[PDB]
Amino acid sequence: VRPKVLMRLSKTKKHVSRAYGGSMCAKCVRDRIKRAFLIEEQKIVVKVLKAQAQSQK
Amino acid sequence: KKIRTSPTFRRPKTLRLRRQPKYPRKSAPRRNKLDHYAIIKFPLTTESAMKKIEDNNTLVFIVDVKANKHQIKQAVKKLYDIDVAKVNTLIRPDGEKKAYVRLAPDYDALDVANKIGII
Amino acid sequence: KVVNPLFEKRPKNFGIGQDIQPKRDLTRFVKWPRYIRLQRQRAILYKRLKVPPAINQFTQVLDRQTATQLLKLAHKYRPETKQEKKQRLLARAEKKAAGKGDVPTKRPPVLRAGVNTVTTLVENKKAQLVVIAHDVDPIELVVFLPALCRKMGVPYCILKGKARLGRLVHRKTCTTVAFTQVNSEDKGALAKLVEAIRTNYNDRYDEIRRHWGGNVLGPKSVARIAKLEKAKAKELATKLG
Amino acid sequence: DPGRGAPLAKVVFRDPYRFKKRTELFIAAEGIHTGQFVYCGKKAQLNIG
RNA sequence: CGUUGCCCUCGGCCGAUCGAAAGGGAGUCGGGUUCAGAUCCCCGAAUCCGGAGUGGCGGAGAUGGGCGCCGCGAGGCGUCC
RNA sequence: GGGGGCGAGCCCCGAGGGGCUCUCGCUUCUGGCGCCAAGCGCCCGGCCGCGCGCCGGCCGGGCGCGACCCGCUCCGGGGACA
Ligand SMILES: [Mg+2]
Ligand SMILES: [Zn+2]
Repeated sequence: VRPKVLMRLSKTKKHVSRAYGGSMCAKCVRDRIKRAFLIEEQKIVVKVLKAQAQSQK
Repeated sequence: KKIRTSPTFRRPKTLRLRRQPKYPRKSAPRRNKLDHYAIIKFPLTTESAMKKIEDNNTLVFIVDVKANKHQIKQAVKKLYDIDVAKVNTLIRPDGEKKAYVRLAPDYDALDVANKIGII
Repeated sequence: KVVNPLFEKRPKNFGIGQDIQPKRDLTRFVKWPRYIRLQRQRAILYKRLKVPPAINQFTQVLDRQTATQLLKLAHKYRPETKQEKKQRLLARAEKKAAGKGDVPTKRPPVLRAGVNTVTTLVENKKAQLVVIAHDVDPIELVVFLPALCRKMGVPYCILKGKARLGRLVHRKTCTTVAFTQVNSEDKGALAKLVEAIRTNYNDRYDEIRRHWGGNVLGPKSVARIAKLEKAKAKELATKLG
Repeated sequence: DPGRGAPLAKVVFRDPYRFKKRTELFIAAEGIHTGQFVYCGKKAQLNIG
């Protein structure tokens, strides 16, 4: 609906009950989620390989 | 020992005072010339308005073109111990702001008309 | 125990491309307004350009112990202020028709103020010590004065602060300040000061007249030039010697 | 871009002082694609775009 | 509780301003009525925007669960989250 | 200019370490997130308990480090020629 109608409407209408809801699609949410988790996981892994390389030297 | 965070240098916000004038410029303030009276010039007694009186519970007036609807509703109201529902202006092709003035149901329009002088 | 285990560290990295820099002081790189930026990069020009000796001679300013000593002496002969002046009149008017009015009494001695007063009393040799300010705003006012002093055999010195010179007398600034007379009780003092001034100014006036004083670069330049020299030294010093 | 036989490319960095996502417009190197990182600086790796 | 005075604190913008009765731009429709006006007057149905203090009212928030007594039992109180 | 040190080149070295030279100011597998301080350190106001209160508790604040020091042109690039 035309934008200056959202003034009227009830919240519920305008968004959706999820994270990120009403801004972004669910598909791209469920790929942030698992991306970010998969990123950080490597950072942790690399931090471990760094720490082992410090202890070795 | 107070650092400069951001590289800009905005004008420093100063003090600035209210006027404490040593004398008032115009001696007395002006008296308004758009009173309960001279806002409303006179009624219309035109077949139109006389039909509009009996039928629509209105009056009709010619008004000073400087008037709002707010001014007419409170001008009328003062002069005729009357309570208005809704004022409704137009400007005649002439220089006259003609207000149509609906009166609130409890008061009649024909009655008041006779009271003021028209009919 | 005291201790919660919740409290972590959570330490930020201010790297590059890393958790965003903290708001460090930036005075160095502030874009100042025109009036500031100018007033700085005058001081540079003074430092950077070749300043001729007779504008430099005002850099050699009096050193702390001495100037304070000087101002301790002056404080005696700070000229009669407002009110005081009225009080001196009022007492004279009463005494005229009451109990013998002589009239002139004996007027005491004081400091002398503006260049023009001084400069008559440096041609005259009325003064025994002149004090000039270093930071007089349009210099031309006070350029000759040291060269004039030294000719007339007048001890002269350059105080820091045309203001604090001007606070002897009771005005915003003053370029000059001159003692014509002093009381016998404060005589010796003046003379102990004068002699130490003329050792410092008059008596070496040739050196001062010769001595220019700008022509010093941005340290940013200098430190590059010295680096090149340390490169030129290591090319021909550690090899042979 | 109209009036231009290149394409341009909206390239988004992050601002390293303010928390803010600044964006630029580069002239596209041929063989750029979207969701492609664009490193840049003295220590930028020598690859395209 | 307001209102203001001062002090601190925070605050990028981006150019004052003007420029569309066809671009953008919330929200009115049915019937009736005049010699000449009607999405504007009358009747009747609506609607947006702005305001709402002392908050005008409901409803949401939120009225659980544990233990300990007393009570035939519905339950009542004590005390914990 | 120093600190810092994972380290590399050199010099010293008593193998603990120190100095000079480089190095970084520490981010490259993913269409993610990233600001308004955690951490330590030192101070004070009120209230409470021990009572010797810069002892202990409860509430509420301030500074420093964290985010080295000093500086004369914001940064470059021309430039006594344009
Ligand atoms: Mg406009
Ligand atoms: Zn998507």
